[PDB]
This record gives sequence, C-alpha cells and structure tokens, in this order.
Amino acid sequence: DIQMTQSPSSLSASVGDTVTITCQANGYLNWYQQRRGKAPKLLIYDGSKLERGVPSRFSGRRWGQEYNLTINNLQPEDIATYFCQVYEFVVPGTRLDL
Amino acid sequence: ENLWVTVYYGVPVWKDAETTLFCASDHNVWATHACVPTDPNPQEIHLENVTEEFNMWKNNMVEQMHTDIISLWDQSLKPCVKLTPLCVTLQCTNVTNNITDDMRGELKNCSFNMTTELRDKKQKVYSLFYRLDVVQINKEYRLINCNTSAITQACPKVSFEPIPIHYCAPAGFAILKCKDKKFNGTGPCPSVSTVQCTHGIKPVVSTQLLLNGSLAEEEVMIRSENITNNAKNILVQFNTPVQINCTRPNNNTRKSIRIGPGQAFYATGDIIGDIRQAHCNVSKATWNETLGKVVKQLRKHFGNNTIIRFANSSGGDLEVTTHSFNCGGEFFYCNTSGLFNSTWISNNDSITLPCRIKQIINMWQRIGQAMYAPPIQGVIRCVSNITGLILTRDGGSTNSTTETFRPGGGDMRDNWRSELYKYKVVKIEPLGVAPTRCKR
Amino acid sequence: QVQLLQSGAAVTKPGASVRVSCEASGYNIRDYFIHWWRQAPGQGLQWVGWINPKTGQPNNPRQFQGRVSLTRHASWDFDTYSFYMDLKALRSDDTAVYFCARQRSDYWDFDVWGSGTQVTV
Amino acid sequence: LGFLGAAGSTMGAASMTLTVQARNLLSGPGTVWGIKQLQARVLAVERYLRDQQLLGIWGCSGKLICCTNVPWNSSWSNRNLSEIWDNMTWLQWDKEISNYTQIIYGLLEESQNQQEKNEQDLLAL
Amino acid sequence: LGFLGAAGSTMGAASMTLTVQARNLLSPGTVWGIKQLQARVLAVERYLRDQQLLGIWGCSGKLICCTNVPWNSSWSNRNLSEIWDNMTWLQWDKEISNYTQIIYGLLEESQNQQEKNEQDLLAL
Amino acid sequence: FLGFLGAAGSTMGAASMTLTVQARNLLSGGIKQLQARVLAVERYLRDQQLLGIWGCSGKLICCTNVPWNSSWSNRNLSEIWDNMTWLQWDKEISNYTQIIYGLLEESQNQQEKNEQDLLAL
Ligand SMILES: *[C@@H]1O[C@H](CO)[C@@H](O[C@@H]2O[C@H](CO)[C@@H](O[C@@H]3O[C@H](CO[C@H]4O[C@H](CO)[C@@H](O)[C@H](O)[C@@H]4O)[C@@H](O)[C@H](O[C@H]4O[C@H](CO)[C@@H](O)[C@H](O)[C@@H]4O)[C@@H]3O)[C@H](O)[C@H]2NC(C)=O)[C@H](O)[C@H]1NC(C)=O
Ligand SMILES: *[C@@H]1O[C@H](CO)[C@@H](O[C@@H]2O[C@H](CO)[C@@H](O[C@@H]3O[C@H](CO)[C@@H](O)[C@H](O)[C@@H]3O)[C@H](O)[C@H]2NC(C)=O)[C@H](O)[C@H]1NC(C)=O
Ligand SMILES: *[C@@H]1O[C@H](CO)[C@@H](O[C@@H]2O[C@H](CO)[C@@H](O[C@@H]3O[C@H](CO)[C@@H](O)[C@H](O)[C@@H]3O)[C@H](O)[C@H]2NC(C)=O)[C@H](O)[C@H]1NC(C)=O
Ligand SMILES: *[C@@H]1O[C@H](CO)[C@@H](O[C@@H]2O[C@H](CO)[C@@H](O)[C@H](O)[C@H]2NC(C)=O)[C@H](O)[C@H]1NC(C)=O
Ligand SMILES: *[C@@H]1O[C@H](CO)[C@@H](O[C@@H]2O[C@H](CO)[C@@H](O)[C@H](O)[C@H]2NC(C)=O)[C@H](O)[C@H]1NC(C)=O
Ligand SMILES: *[C@@H]1O[C@H](CO)[C@@H](O[C@@H]2O[C@H](CO)[C@@H](O)[C@H](O)[C@H]2NC(C)=O)[C@H](O)[C@H]1NC(C)=O
Ligand SMILES: *[C@@H]1O[C@H](CO)[C@@H](O[C@@H]2O[C@H](CO)[C@@H](O)[C@H](O)[C@H]2NC(C)=O)[C@H](O)[C@H]1NC(C)=O
Ligand SMILES: *[C@@H]1O[C@H](CO)[C@@H](O)[C@H](O)[C@H]1NC(C)=O
Ligand SMILES: *[C@@H]1O[C@H](CO)[C@@H](O)[C@H](O)[C@H]1NC(C)=O
Ligand SMILES: *[C@@H]1O[C@H](CO)[C@@H](O)[C@H](O)[C@H]1NC(C)=O
Ligand SMILES: *[C@@H]1O[C@H](CO)[C@@H](O)[C@H](O)[C@H]1NC(C)=O
Ligand SMILES: *[C@@H]1O[C@H](CO)[C@@H](O)[C@H](O)[C@H]1NC(C)=O
Ligand SMILES: *[C@@H]1O[C@H](CO)[C@@H](O)[C@H](O)[C@H]1NC(C)=O
Ligand SMILES: *[C@@H]1O[C@H](CO)[C@@H](O)[C@H](O)[C@H]1NC(C)=O
Ligand SMILES: *[C@@H]1O[C@H](CO)[C@@H](O)[C@H](O)[C@H]1NC(C)=O
Ligand SMILES: *[C@@H]1O[C@H](CO)[C@@H](O)[C@H](O)[C@H]1NC(C)=O
Ligand SMILES: *[C@@H]1O[C@H](CO)[C@@H](O)[C@H](O)[C@H]1NC(C)=O
Ligand SMILES: *[C@@H]1O[C@H](CO)[C@@H](O)[C@H](O)[C@H]1NC(C)=O
Ligand SMILES: *[C@@H]1O[C@H](CO)[C@@H](O)[C@H](O)[C@H]1NC(C)=O
Ligand SMILES: *[C@@H]1O[C@H](CO)[C@@H](O)[C@H](O)[C@H]1NC(C)=O
Repeated sequence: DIQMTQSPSSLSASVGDTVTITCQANGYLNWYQQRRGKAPKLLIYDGSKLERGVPSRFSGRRWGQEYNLTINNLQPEDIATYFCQVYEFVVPGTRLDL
Repeated sequence: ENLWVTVYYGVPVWKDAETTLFCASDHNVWATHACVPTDPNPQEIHLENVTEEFNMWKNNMVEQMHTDIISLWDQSLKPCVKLTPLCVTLQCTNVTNNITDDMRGELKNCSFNMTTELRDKKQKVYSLFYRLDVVQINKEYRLINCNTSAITQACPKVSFEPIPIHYCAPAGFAILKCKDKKFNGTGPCPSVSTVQCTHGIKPVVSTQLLLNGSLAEEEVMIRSENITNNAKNILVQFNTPVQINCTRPNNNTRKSIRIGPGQAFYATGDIIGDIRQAHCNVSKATWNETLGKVVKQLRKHFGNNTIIRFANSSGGDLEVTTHSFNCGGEFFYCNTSGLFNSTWISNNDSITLPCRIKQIINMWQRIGQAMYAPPIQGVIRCVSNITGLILTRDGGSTNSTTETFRPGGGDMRDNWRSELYKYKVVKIEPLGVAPTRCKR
Repeated sequence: QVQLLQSGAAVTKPGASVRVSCEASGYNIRDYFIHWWRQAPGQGLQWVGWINPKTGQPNNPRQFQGRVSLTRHASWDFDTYSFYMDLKALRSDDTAVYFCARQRSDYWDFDVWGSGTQVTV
Repeated sequence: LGFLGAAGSTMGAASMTLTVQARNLLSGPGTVWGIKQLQARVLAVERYLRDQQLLGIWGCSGKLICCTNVPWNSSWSNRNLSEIWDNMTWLQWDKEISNYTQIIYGLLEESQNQQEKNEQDLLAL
Repeated sequence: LGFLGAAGSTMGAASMTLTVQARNLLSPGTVWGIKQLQARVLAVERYLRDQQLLGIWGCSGKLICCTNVPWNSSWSNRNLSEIWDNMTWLQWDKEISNYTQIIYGLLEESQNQQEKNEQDLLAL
Repeated sequence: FLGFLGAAGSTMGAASMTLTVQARNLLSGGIKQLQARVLAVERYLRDQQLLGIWGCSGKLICCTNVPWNSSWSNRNLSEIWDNMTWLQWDKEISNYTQIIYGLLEESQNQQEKNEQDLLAL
C-alpha cells in the first residue's frame, strides 16, 4: 500500500535562498527534475545518495517517512519541476518560480 | 584483574565467505564420473542456541551453481558434431495429415542437398522439421538459427536427465542449513545445522513451474526479494506436489545422414502412426485448491480483502510465454493458459496443456551458440511433479482491490534459488584470543 | 556513452495503432530493465510498463492491459536494442508524451531517459 | 558434539572441543570441477599453513590452548571473567574484539620475539 | 640403509632409522603437468594431515613421543619382550588396523584434558 | 617497523630483531600460478621440516648442541655479529651448509634417543 504526499503545490523563491520540498512516502524514494516537459533527469537515488555529475546544490536527508530535498544557493538553472518517485508511482510535482 | 591473552586454536566461530564448492554425485550432461562419490550417510550436526542471518538473493552458491551447470552444458556439447552444412535452402511441404486447419504446419517435410563422405558429391535427402525450427525465405525455408548463430548437434548417447548433485564445501568451510520451517528467505534463523554436503539438487531447466524440487515441510511458502517491487520474481513452493503427465504421442522414427567423414546428422524420417499433438495433463481437483493455498498465502502479504487474479503470460520469448522443459531429451513448450486463469475473491478431469516441441534450443539465455537436440525413437512420456511456481505481479495502480499474477520468466537462477535457499557457506576462523588468569 | 534515442512525434486518428521506438546503445542492454512512462500535458508522470531485455517479458498495469504491447529487437552483436511500445485501441485521453527510461538497480533509479515521442490523438 | 557442535555453547564449554574443529580444517581445465577444486584445495592448505605459522610466531606451536605474557588491556573488553566464560559464546566474543584483533596479534608477536631474545641471552651466560 | 631399508629389520632397529622415512614424505598444458600438480597437492595434504595428527596428540615435532593413554589390553594381548626383537612393523600394523580410530580419539581427548589441566595449573 | 627485507643491509645485531617480518612474507599467497603457489608451499614445508628435524620446530632463534668447527670460519663473535651483514656471512659459509645441516640432524637424533632412554627408566 504505497502512499505519496507532496506538500508544496506551487513554489516561488529568490535566488540564493534555501528551499525544502517535502515528499512523504513509504519505500524507496528517488528525486527527479523535469524542465518544461522535456525529458527528466535523476537528481537523487535512494534517500540521500547523489548521482554522478549532479550539482552539489541538491542533497537529501531521511528521517521516518519524510524526505526534505535541501537545495541551497538557488541559481537560474534550478528553476524547474521537481518530483518524487517510489517504484511505479509518481505524484505530480511542484514548480519552482522566481 | 591480572588477565593475560590466551590463544585458542579451533574455536567454533565463522564468517561469510565465497569458495568453489565441489560436486558429489551418487553419460549424463552433468558428469557423474567427474564428481566424487558421495558419503553413504551424511552428517547433520544441529547447532543448538545458534541464530544465523541467512539471505537467499545474495547467496553465491546460486551463482556458482549456474556457472557450473552452464560449463557442464558446454563441456558436453564440445566433442559432438557441428551442423554447419545443414544451414542451406530447404524445400518444405506439409507432412500428409489430411487438413487439420490450424496446427497443420507444425511438422514440415523438408528436402535439401547435403554433403557426403566425399567432398565432391551431394545427396538429395529429406527430414521432418518443426515449424519453430524453420523460417520462410512459397516453399523455400531455412533453419531459424542460420543468421543468428551456429548449431552443434547434441550427442545422441548423452542423456539430458537430471542427476542429483550434492554441493560440498572444501576443508576449512562449513555449510549451514536453516532447518526452520516457515523461514521466508532472509534474516534470522534460530534452527541451524551444519552439513557436509547439500541435499540432492536435480538441475531441472524449467519456466513458470518448478519441477522435481523439494516439497517444503508445513505450508505453501512465497519468497520474493521485495514483495513491493514488481520486477522481482515471486518463488512459490508447494507443500504437496501437483502431478503432471507430459507426452509426445508421435512415434518419430530417427534416421542417420552422413554429412562428412565420421560425422552423422540424426533427422526425423517418418512418423509411424497418426500425427498427434504433444501435451501435458494436470489434475484439475488438485491444481485448484493448490491455487487456493497459494492465494491464501499471498493474501497475507497483499491484504485480506484483495481479489487475487491469475492470468497467463503477457509476452516475450517462447521460453517465457510457455512452460519450457525437457522430457526424455525432447524440449517441450506448453501453453499453460488454462492453468493460470482464475479469480479468487475473499470469502478425474484433467487440464490439457498443448505443447510445441522444438529442436533448435538456445539455452541459458545465450545468443551465439545453439544446440540441435536429436529426434527420439518411439513415444516419450514422463511423469514429473510440480513443486512450485515462478510468478510476477502486474504492479501499476495496485491501490484497487485487485492483484493480477502472471507466470514468470526463466532466468534459471530462480530455479537454483528454490533449492539452495536453506544453505549458506561460511568460513571457520579457528584462531581466537581470550583473557584468562594464566601466564607462560 | 549510454544513449536512448526515440522516434519522432506521430499523429494518428483514434483506433489506429502506433509504433514508438526506443534505441538503446552504449551500455550492456541486457542487465537493466527498460521502462516506459507517459506524461499528459499539465499532469504528472504515469507508468506504462517494463520489459526485460533478456527474456522479452512485459509487465503492464491493469489500466493498460490488452492495449499496450512492449517488444524488443536485437541487431547483430546486440550493441543496439530497439524497444517498441505499441498501443492498440487509441482514444482522446491518450494524447500524452512517451519516455523510455532505464532502471539500473533495485532502487528503480532511472538514470537515463529518452528524448520523448509526442503521440497526438 | 561433532563438528561445530559447541557453536552455541559458552566459551568455556566450547574450549573443551577444540579438537573436533581442528580436524575438520584439513579433511579435504581438463574438466569443469578439476582446476577450481584444486585451487580451492591449495587455498585451504595455504590458510592452514598461515594459521600454523601465526601460532608458531607467537610461541604457541603445537598447542590448542596456549598462555602468553601479553597483558589484557581493559580498553579491549571491560567485561570480567565470569561474564565471558559463562555468559557469552565464541561468535559474540569474536564480534566484540573484531577491531582489536590485529593489535593483539602484533603484541603477541612482539612479546614472543622479546621472550626468545631474553631466553637466548639467559642461555648464553 | 637408505629409504625404507629397515622395513625388514626389527622395530628397535628401525627406531633409530625413522628419520630417512620421515624425510622422504615431502620431496592442462601437458599430460604430465596437471597430474604432477595433483600428486604434489595430495602429498602435501597427506603430510600436513600426518603432522596435524601428531600435533593434536602433543607429539608435535618429535618422531618418538610418550602419551598418557594406557595401552588397553583389548587392542593386543602380547608381551613387550618379543615385540621389539622378533616382529616387524608391517605385521604389527596388520594386527591393529582395526582399532586405530578409537585409539586416536582417546589420544585427542587425553591431550585436551592435559592442556586443560596445564591451563588450570598455570592459572594459579 | 623497517618492513620486508629492511634490515638486510644492517648488521646482524639489528637484523635478528626483524626475523618475524621476513618469516611472515613466505606465505603471503592459471596452471603456472597454481604451480608457483604449490612450489612456494612445498618450499615452506621443506624449511619447516628441516627445522623440525633439528628440534628447532616453532622457534625462529634456536640454540643447538652442535659445536662450531673453527675450519668453517676463523673469525670471532664480535666481528661476525657487528661488522658484516647476513648476506656477506651467507657468501662466507656457502660451501659448509650441508655438513652443518647433517651435524644438526645427527645431534637432534642423539638427543631424542637419549630422551627416550631417560624417560623410560
Ligand atoms: C493468453 O491468453 C489470451 C486469451 O485470454 C491469448 O490471446 C489470444 O491470442 C491468440 C494468439 O493466436 C489470438 O488468436 C489470433 O488473434 C488474431 C486477432 O483475432 C481477432 O482480432 C480482432 C479482435 O478485436 C478482430 O477484429 C479480428 O476479426 C479477429 O477476430 C488473429 O490474427 C488470429 O487469427 C488469424 O490467424 C490464424 C493464424 O495465422 C489463422 O488460423 C486464422 O484463420 C486467422 O487468419 C488469431 O485468432 C486470440 O484472439 C487471443 N485472444 C484474446 C481473447 O485476445 C494469449 O495469446 C495468451 N498468451 C499466451 C502467452 O499464451
Ligand atoms: C523492501 O523494501 C522496503 C522499503 O521499500 C524495506 O523496508 C524497510 O523496513 C525496515 C524495517 O523492517 C526499515 O527500518 C526502519 O527504519 C526507520 C529508521 O528511521 C524506522 O521507521 C524504523 O525504526 C526501522 O528501523 C527500513 O528503513 C525500510 N527501508 C526503507 C527504504 O524504507 C524492506 O526491508 C525491503 N524488504 C526486503 C529487502 O526483503
Ligand atoms: C522429473 O522426474 C521424473 C522421475 O524421475 C522424470 O521422469 C522420468 O524420465 C525418464 C527420462 O525420460 C524416464 O525414463 C525413460 O522411460 C522409458 C521406459 O519407461 C523409456 O522410454 C526410456 O528408456 C527412459 O528410461 C522415466 O521413466 C521417468 N520416470 C517416470 C516415473 O515416469 C522426469 O523426466 C523429470 N522431469 C523433468 C526433468 O522435467
Ligand atoms: C516426405 O517427403 C518425401 C519426399 O520428399 C516422401 O518420400 C517419398 O514417399 C513416397 C510415398 O509413396 C515414396 O514412394 C517415394 O519413393 C519417397 N521419395 C523419396 C524418399 O525421395 C516421404 O514419404 C514424406 N514423409 C512423410 C510425409 O512423412
Ligand atoms: C534472422 O531472420 C529472422 C527471420 O527473418 C528475423 O526475424 C524477423 O526480423 C524482422 C526484422 O526485425 C521482424 O520484423 C520479424 O518479426 C522477425 N521475425 C521473427 C522474430 O519471427 C531475425 O531478426 C533475424 N536475426 C537477427 C537480425 O539477428
Ligand atoms: C512426486 O512428488 C512426491 C512427493 O515429494 C514424490 O513421491 C515420493 O517418492 C519417494 C521415492 O522417490 C517415496 O519414498 C515417497 O514416499 C513419495 N512421497 C509420497 C508422499 O508418497 C515423488 O518423488 C515426486 N516425483 C518426482 C520427483 O518425479
Ligand atoms: C494458448 O491457449 C489459448 C487458449 O487455450 C489460446 O488463445 C485463444 O483462447 C481463446 C479463449 O480464451 C480461444 O477462443 C482462441 O481460439 C484461442 N486462440 C487460438 C489461436 O486458438 C492461445 O492461442 C494459445 N497460445 C498459443 C498457441 O501460443
Ligand atoms: C503447407 O505448407 C505451405 C507451404 O508449402 C504453407 O504455406 C501452408 O501454410 C501449409 N498449410 C496448408 C494447410 O496448406
Ligand atoms: C539440390 O541439387 C539439385 C542439383 O541439380 C538442384 O537442382 C536442387 O535445386 C537442389 N535442391 C536444394 C533443396 O538445394
Ligand atoms: C521474513 O521476513 C521478515 C522481513 O521483515 C523478517 O523480519 C523475518 O525474520 C523473516 N522470517 C524469518 C523466519 O526469517
Ligand atoms: C498421471 O499419470 C498417472 C499414471 O502414471 C495417473 O495415476 C495420474 O492420475 C495422472 N495424473 C493426471 C492425469 O493428472
Ligand atoms: C477451487 O477450490 C476452492 C476452495 O475449495 C473453491 O472455492 C473454488 O470454487 C474451486 N474452484 C473451481 C472448482 O473452479
Ligand atoms: C480460462 O482460460 C482458459 C484458457 O484455455 C479457458 O479455456 C477457460 O474457459 C477460461 N476460464 C473461464 C472461467 O472463462
Ligand atoms: C513406434 O514404432 C515402432 C516401429 O518403428 C513400433 O515397434 C512401436 O510399437 C511404435 N510405438 C507406438 C505405436 O507407440
Ligand atoms: C542453550 O542455552 C541454555 C541457556 O540459555 C542452556 O541451558 C543450554 O544447555 C544451551 N544448549 C546448548 C549449549 O546446546
Ligand atoms: C569497533 O569498536 C567500536 C567501538 O570502538 C564498536 O562500536 C564497533 O562495534 C566495533 N566493531 C565491530 C565490527 O564490532
Ligand atoms: C631381516 O633383515 C635385517 C636387515 O634388513 C636383518 O638384520 C635381520 O637379521 C633379518 N632377519 C632374519 C630372520 O635374518
Ligand atoms: C578387526 O580386524 C581384524 C583384522 O582384519 C579382523 O580379523 C577382526 O574380525 C576385526 N574385529 C576385531 C573385534 O578384532
Ligand atoms: C646502514 O649503515 C649505517 C652506517 O652508519 C648504519 O647506521 C645503519 O644501521 C645501516 N643499516 C640500515 C638498515 O640503515
Ligand atoms: C666454497 O668452496 C668453493 C670451492 O669449491 C669456493 O669457490 C667458495 O668460495 C667457497 N665458499 C665459501 C668459503 O664460502
């Protein structure tokens, strides 16, 4: 019985501000980034582990069901859609803005 | 205090380790001569007060067993003849079988020129090839492998019958068996016992149904790496067997065709009698309530009000859409869509499965080396006992009260996992240092 | 050097089948499952199904069962693998974009996604 | 109790059956099984000889139970004698000192070298 | 006398010549290669098994060695006066080929008891 | 910790402290590799058998009853133990090795028969 819940439906932040996108779920959660309906990319595999080549701005932490996606020092590239995945289920994600 | 270090050699402590276990066995593809004789009376030392953390899926006995089985297959196929001349243009007509509508082309009477003992001469010969063995190039055909790989004909004297092979660890290593019943596949096991060799593990190459395996002890047991994941095949082990009677009712006379000096090609010459269809019979009153036990044990994992549906294979290769196996030397591929069609809501009749026979076999999922099983004289009939299933869940939006289970593909590591689930290999580290009052 | 090309966008009337192609190369294609994802415009991703490259076995949800077929074809030497997704009975709801992704582990980390194939109905 | 029978037994009760584990340490390409099993046998012989050389380097050659002059550092284990030889087993104890094994081995080697030197000087005079 | 020369000599005469037998116990690209390798591994394993058997009984590194186990008369009813003068080792092996296992087990148990007693004595 | 063969160029007085370092590295570990490992094991067993035949079993520094013949070397103790390394001394007793080994074997033989005569009074 997988469940997913993402708290920010809409999201606006200034450049240089730390943002936290909460996705509560049970099981192996991975974080991805989609820009303007173009192909996704894997930011975080498992709770915290970072993929090769990803910027160090993004990081993840695990405590209980919740995961935070602590991104620090937002830049012009970081404005995009961000979503969480457990196995086959993907919730519609937030959208960073300025 | 005044304690001092004392060295003890030969203390009972072990750690996880990987080693090349040897084979003990009580002509075959799996060489009985090459393996050492087994012990007449195996020793099972029960380790009281020992809890051991087993793991089915990271067990290296499965990988070593698979490598050994593949190498045995290759070693058996090495000295036998090569059928490179057989990849030629074949004029194929229908074997005289009235008009059966569908399934008429399952046997094709194909004529071809073959080489002789003399290189300068050829001979027009004929042979009966299955539909799955050939592909059209109106009457021109060729063997299906002629673009992908080359075939080696399996030696006729060599038999494909499984023999029970016991995997014994070398000196300095121990094999811990988890005697605990209802032990799923992983984690703690408080009933442990060391053995010299594992039980007789028949290497049975099968898909969708494990044949001639261990029959569990108490109840039907379901084991998967993670139940939540769909990609992980579910291994089901029955507590009672389901008998299956498989038969190839065609006589299938065999003929010898000299392809070269000292090389022969065994080819079906004539079916003596009515042309019939191979099949497998499963008892209906047994297979239902066997599925009942399986559903009762799946509802523990997936919830009490779930509707457990069983459906046939979604697609894929022939080895996976159909229960593939080897019966007496011929390779059967049975539909089994009548077995897996059910819907279970929480609240002397036989199932006949039509089997297609094949001769060009690409075993162990390998591409680049194919085998040609020779024909077998006379009718062949075998009685095997289904002791389990491989399954795959549908996944997707499982939030609804439905759970579709389809038969699973043949990796053949799942076949060895169902037999080596209780066994683990450990290395004994005899050296130890403890504190005691004594001094030199 | 892992690379998952996808076919161009296609337009077809309802009830006529498509053939979405995904060409995988640059890596050992056999050990990693290739999954399919479907994104309606202005909506989150949805799962279409995975296909084992070694055995060819599809697995699809009950929503897409009976319509979607996942197949795979191998060239000579198996360096390039063409994964095809075919939808049989099309409908106005199916107006989405299709990605082919590569699961790499038990984590279901989809390291490499395809460019996309806009199927318009 | 047979081979590895005293595994769940306490340390003291398992010190009486060191022989049954000592014997089973040494009780055991043209073909698929040939070269790999021969390599396994050579590896087993090498492991046994490394263990025997380690025993000989500490002065405990030919002895299943052997005492040494190395004091027991309290940092290695603060537990007393009664709760070691009557409460715990050998598996748990090996898990406890798994870090400190190498330091203890080095101290045993150093102590035996010092003892051999002292014995040689004493015998000389 | 050379290797195995005292096989016909009396037991006491061979007690002083045990060393030459003891020394001569250690010493597919080609048909000879792998077979010679297997023979060498077998010889090494046999020698180490013999040495381990010697060491478990407390007779490590010694050709001749007393033991605490009593010579139970059930194994042989014979007088020491004529065994060491009018008998050869092959015949002696032929008489007591049938109780070697229990004698070896008794030697193992006796040396384990002796080592435990030495540990207890050195404790205080 | 000088390391493996570190004391090879120092005098014997500092070289005898590091016997364990070179003793440990005699058992560090296709057909050719297997033959090399078997030969290494056989060489180690030959050395240990030679030690055990002289009664020096499990003893790096072992004192024996064999007298030192002056014909083997005319030098004195201080010159041997404080002027030359082990390599020079090995070069200096190259041809006298087998005689010393035989004398050690005979002396240990005499010792064991004497011990058996004494213990069986
Ligand atoms: C699991 O079980 C399911 C059933 O539950 C099986 O699905 C069946 O698969 C068989 C495969 O042979 C199908 O039979 C073939 O179907 C084709 C389609 O037939 C109809 O298609 C549409 C239906 O919407 C209609 O418009 C159309 O008029 C047809 O009525 C046909 O192409 C086939 O017939 C033709 O080919 C054969 C051989 O070439 C000739 O003999 C025929 O004369 C004809 O030319 C054929 O009938 C069958 O329809 C499927 N059933 C269902 C209910 O979908 C799965 O195959 C099975 N899976 C496994 C792995 O076993
Ligand atoms: C199958 O995968 C699931 C997750 O998809 C695994 O679930 C794991 O369950 C254990 C408990 O059995 C979890 O440990 C728990 O962690 C937290 C610590 O904050 C806390 O809730 C509990 O105290 C407990 O320690 C573990 O984290 C969890 N894993 C994940 C990723 O959520 C399950 O073990 C897998 N089963 C297999 C491989 O058989
Ligand atoms: C599972 O195990 C059963 C029982 O061992 C296997 O059935 C046996 O298969 C062999 C090989 O074909 C049969 O031997 C043959 O029998 C007839 C004479 O009866 C003859 O045609 C051949 O010369 C040959 O000897 C054997 O009779 C048969 N056993 C029984 C009880 O029928 C079965 O093949 C195994 N299933 C697998 C591996 O899938
Ligand atoms: C397969 O076809 C061959 C011909 O290619 C058949 O062989 C002929 O059979 C008839 C039967 O009346 C004989 O008179 C001919 O002499 C045969 N010709 C040959 C061998 O060249 C053969 O019977 C067919 N087999 C079947 C239908 O099972
Ligand atoms: C060898 O030849 C066979 C028969 O032509 C090929 O199988 C067909 O390949 C085409 C082209 O991709 C497909 O459209 C057909 O559906 C295939 N038929 C089957 C699988 O029955 C086969 O691909 C060739 N081998 C290769 C390319 O390795
Ligand atoms: C069929 O399954 C059953 C249950 O495991 C097996 O039948 C047993 O056969 C042995 C001899 O091999 C008998 O001693 C047992 O009594 C039988 N069991 C019962 C419950 O009667 C049989 O071996 C399986 N078939 C195979 C392996 O081909
Ligand atoms: C396997 O068997 C099934 C049924 O046994 C075949 O699928 C169709 O089944 C429906 C009923 O569900 C029948 O009305 C159709 O006639 C069956 N199709 C055919 C072609 O007979 C299925 O085709 C079989 N699979 C094979 C032969 O690969
Ligand atoms: C018989 O063989 C022909 C080729 O000669 C093939 O096309 C056909 O399908 C087969 N069946 C019938 C019924 O003619
Ligand atoms: C066999 O050889 C003959 C020789 O004349 C040729 O005409 C015929 O077409 C060949 N048949 C096949 C099946 O290759
Ligand atoms: C079955 O799996 C669960 C998974 O949480 C594990 O805790 C349990 O110990 C397993 N059962 C046995 C008998 O090992
Ligand atoms: C299988 O055949 C046996 C005889 O060999 C028979 O007793 C049994 O009932 C059959 N089982 C079926 C048809 O399911
Ligand atoms: C299978 O057995 C179950 C349990 O006895 C029963 O409810 C069900 O109706 C049976 N299914 C059949 C006869 O198809
Ligand atoms: C289940 O599928 C089989 C496939 O052969 C079919 O014969 C059978 O009628 C189906 N069962 C039901 C209840 O429709
Ligand atoms: C198969 O044919 C042979 C002759 O080739 C015959 O003796 C045998 O009885 C036949 N077997 C049957 C019809 O089962
Ligand atoms: C297991 O431990 C209990 C105490 O927990 C003890 O009484 C029993 O003898 C032990 N069993 C063994 C060592 O076989
Ligand atoms: C190593 O020692 C630390 C404390 O110093 C302890 O927590 C740890 O468990 C030890 N390691 C193992 C593998 O037991
Ligand atoms: C047996 O041979 C030895 C020498 O090998 C000799 O001393 C002895 O006298 C021989 N026995 C008899 C009865 O002459
Ligand atoms: C033991 O072996 C001897 C010699 O082979 C044989 O004659 C005898 O019957 C066996 N049993 C006993 C009790 O000595
Ligand atoms: C090398 O020679 C010097 C000369 O003074 C000496 O002190 C030193 O110990 C020798 N050995 C090493 C290993 O440095
Ligand atoms: C041993 O004698 C040989 C001559 O046979 C001589 O060349 C060699 O140097 C001598 N070795 C010594 C004295 O170490």
